[PDB]
Amino acid sequence: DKPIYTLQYGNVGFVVNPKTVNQNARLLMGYEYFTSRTELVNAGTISTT
Amino acid sequence: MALINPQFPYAGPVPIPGPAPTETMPLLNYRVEGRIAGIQQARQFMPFLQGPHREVAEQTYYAIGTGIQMGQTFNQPLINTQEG
Repeated sequence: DKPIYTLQYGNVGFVVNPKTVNQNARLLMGYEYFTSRTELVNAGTISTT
Repeated sequence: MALINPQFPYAGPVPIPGPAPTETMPLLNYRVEGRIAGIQQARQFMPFLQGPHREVAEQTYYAIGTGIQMGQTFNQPLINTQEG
């Protein structure tokens, strides 16, 4: 309902505060987002002679 | 703004021993000519950049095209023979 879109890099973060950490401990993040780098002007047709 | 005592007045200051009069007169200190030494370099390898920065990042775009648009096989409606 409120997507994170934050215009600077580390402005919103996700926090885990662990209480017991083993040796090869890691967080496996998985994201899901919208992004847009391109614009999409209108296309071309054939018109066979 | 003192009040004069009329019963016990006093006079002006009398001479007293003095502090050897030339030893209260200073010399005028005699400056020689000077120079900011060395040949100065024209530029300096600065640790910070001298230009502006941006507070926020803005998303940039570039236009792309789509492709050659083809025809289609539509599912076509039935004939309006007064049922529709």
